Amino acid sequence: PAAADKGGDVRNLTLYMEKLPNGEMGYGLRPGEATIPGPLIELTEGDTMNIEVVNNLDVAASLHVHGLDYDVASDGTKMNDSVVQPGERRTYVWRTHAPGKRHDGTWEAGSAGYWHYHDHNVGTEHGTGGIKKGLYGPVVVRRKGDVLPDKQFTVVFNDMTINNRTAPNTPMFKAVRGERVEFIVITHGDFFHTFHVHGHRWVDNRTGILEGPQDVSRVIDTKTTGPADSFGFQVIAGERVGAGTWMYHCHVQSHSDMGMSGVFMVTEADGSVPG
Amino acid sequence: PAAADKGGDVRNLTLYMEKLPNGEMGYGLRPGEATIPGPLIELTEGDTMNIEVVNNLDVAASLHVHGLDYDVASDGTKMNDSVVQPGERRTYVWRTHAPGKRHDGTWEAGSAGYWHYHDHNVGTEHGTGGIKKGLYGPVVVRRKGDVLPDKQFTVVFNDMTINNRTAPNTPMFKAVRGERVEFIVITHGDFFHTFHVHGHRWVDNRTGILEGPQDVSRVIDTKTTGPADSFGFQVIAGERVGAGTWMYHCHVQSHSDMGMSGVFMVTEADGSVPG
Amino acid sequence: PAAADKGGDVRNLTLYMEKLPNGEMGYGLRPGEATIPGPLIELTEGDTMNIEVVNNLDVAASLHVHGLDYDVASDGTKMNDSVVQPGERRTYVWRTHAPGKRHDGTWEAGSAGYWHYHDHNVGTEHGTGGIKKGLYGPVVVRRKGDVLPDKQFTVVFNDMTINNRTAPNTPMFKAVRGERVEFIVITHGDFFHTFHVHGHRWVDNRTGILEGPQDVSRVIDTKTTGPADSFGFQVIAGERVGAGTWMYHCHVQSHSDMGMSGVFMVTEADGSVPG
Ligand SMILES: [Cu+2]
Ligand SMILES: [Cu+2]
Ligand SMILES: [Cu+2]
Ligand SMILES: [Cu+2]
Ligand SMILES: [Cu+2]
Ligand SMILES: [Cu+2]
Ligand SMILES: [Cu+2]
Ligand SMILES: [Cu+2]
Ligand SMILES: [Cu+2]
Repeated sequence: PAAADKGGDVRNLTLYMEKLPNGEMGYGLRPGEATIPGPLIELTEGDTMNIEVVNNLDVAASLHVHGLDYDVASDGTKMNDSVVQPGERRTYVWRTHAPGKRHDGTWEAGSAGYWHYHDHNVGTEHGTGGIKKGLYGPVVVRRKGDVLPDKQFTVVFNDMTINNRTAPNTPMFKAVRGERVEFIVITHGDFFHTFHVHGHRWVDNRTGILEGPQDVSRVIDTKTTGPADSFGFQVIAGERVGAGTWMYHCHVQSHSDMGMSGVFMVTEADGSVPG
Repeated sequence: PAAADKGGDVRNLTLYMEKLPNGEMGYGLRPGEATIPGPLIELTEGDTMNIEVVNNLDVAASLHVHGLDYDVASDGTKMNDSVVQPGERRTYVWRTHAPGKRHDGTWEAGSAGYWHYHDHNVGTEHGTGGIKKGLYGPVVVRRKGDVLPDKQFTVVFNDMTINNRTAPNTPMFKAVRGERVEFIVITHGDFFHTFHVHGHRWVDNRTGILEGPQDVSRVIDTKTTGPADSFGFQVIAGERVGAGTWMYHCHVQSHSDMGMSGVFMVTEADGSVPG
Repeated sequence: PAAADKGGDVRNLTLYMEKLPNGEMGYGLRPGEATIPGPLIELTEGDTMNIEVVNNLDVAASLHVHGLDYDVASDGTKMNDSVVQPGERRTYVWRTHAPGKRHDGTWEAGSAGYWHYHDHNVGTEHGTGGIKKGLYGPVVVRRKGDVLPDKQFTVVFNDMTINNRTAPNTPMFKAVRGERVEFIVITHGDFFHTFHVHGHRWVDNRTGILEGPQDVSRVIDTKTTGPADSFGFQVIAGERVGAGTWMYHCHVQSHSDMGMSGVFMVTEADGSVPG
């Protein structure tokens, strides 16, 4: 299995905050290529990201990240003077660290995990407006040695939507049976959800993956998730269960009845799927 | 104490889906013996369950399970043609597995845990009407060597009820001080709850029991649980606290004031209780 | 840093239940010195607390505790005849224990953790009115050898407030960069929240501190919390991120927009802060 090498690179990135059709807003890697969710930023403990943010919106907006090391200047809040005016640009710096023992003999936990970034200034000083309209994206921080996936899918429960869509227009994630698949699950907005995926399960720990025989973590297939929670996991697609149309949905009954569901399509190597 | 043996047996079961008084629906081991919750199904990692489901309801209904290994033909969904017409029957198959190393050296987590089954077709294609009316039940999968209880009690928070009842008609669970009692807690429907039991506590891990001196798990007596969450634990009834009428309830205040509570009655050997 | 000694001491405390301005109620260490939250109670596994409760309210009221060992006489409920009439007093006893093996070879988990106490009789038999008006407070139980903090901050999400207040009147917690600070987070009432603090993160286990290399727990900066949930953690203030005005808030967007936020102000040694 492919595994993450040691971290420690300084990386540069540019994000464009752009208007999208029908009043939505998105981050993109190039102008006119903004998506909801925004691009996935992946790094390894020790890496630094210098992210230039270009605001092509009509109102001041920002970039706030969960979990990583940043100083108040990269807070993403008006309060700490960390927002971007229309037509301007600003650099936000994200640092990360490996686990280590402090001089006092206590353990500092590393940066690795499933995280996210989003706007903190549109609509309100908590970014309620920007989050609603699509300004959110995933961040994966690896630890050295972490197993890497073949595919990555991001599910954002944004109020009563999946990635701002409802069924049947929610994303379908396709993989081949046996592929290692990574899910990143983020919740935003005003409501609490339960993420459930048919035919698959994962370990309720940092990686979603059993670490070894002394791992006492619950194995689950449903997880409560509320605004700005983030978690992730990896499955072998179709393991023990075969190819097929596997629903992923919020299991709150009114929510799934109102369209908070989508398809995880696990196919055979030739692309066929039962049904 | 009694501990679960090595699994790997093929077991057969028949469930009947039956109308109950006042528009309710339950699963039963025999016609006319349907209960809410349905019968507890217990197996050990490696065991296979072949479950014949007889539908004596007036609408098509199904059986969907969390956590266990099943193919799309036992998905319990109309989408994968996995439902039972009124007056017909259909066999669903649940497989389970123990933990193990894959070829690529990674670890597959075992099936063991606190799980559940429910309808996925009555009312809506997510089972909203069937779940509402009582079509749900607990599943327990053991790992070999897991400690076994003397009693098992199932608590389902279904919307604003416990097992479709409200106080004072919610179930009283009875045990003698010192007995090993196992609780299985499932939530269904539209709302989020906090399960709490007076005078007792457990470990927030797979078994609810401390695995050993290495186990870093939180020790809790309250837990958030949302639609289709399932967990469970064992306590020694009355340990360190004595016999008594020990409340269990949802700790959301409006919910407890509206009848979401019941009694865990821990008696002396002679059946007496303080008060 | 400082580490907790072994427990096994018997401690005595008096709490006064007192009317507060504008219809609020609080627990206090002296008459006229009640606070919301009530005073923090800290002990070590094996310690016993004898708490004399003086009810100076106009209605019968009580003391109910999570997590610790108590018999039904200290249950705090009317049903177990465990309340205090106006103008009277009553002693509640809390015991605790260390982990250990029972005779049957199973592990009994210890009492250590982040816990809380509240009224269980004012307004309703579940203390709904007493909890609403301010009758709650934190409890910290240590394990022998636990790292001890320099400061303790208690955040109680009580319905749509923090310690019964909204911004700008929510508590400001101050510490110097490098100081070891402890947060205790408790939710009460009718709603679910997600606690988030900018610039800081912790380990989702008993202590909030990484135990060592084998600790598989999710490292997080956001956590769902519902009524009577309690957790806690320690951080090194400003670690990797510097001094600053670091927001803590519920991340439910309407809740934060409606005042569920406050300031964690990390200063330099001389009291200065950026901004
Ligand atoms: Cu914020
Ligand atoms: Cu939902
Ligand atoms: Cu955020
Ligand atoms: Cu489903
Ligand atoms: Cu509830
Ligand atoms: Cu389900
Ligand atoms: Cu209670
Ligand atoms: Cu909130
Ligand atoms: Cu309580």
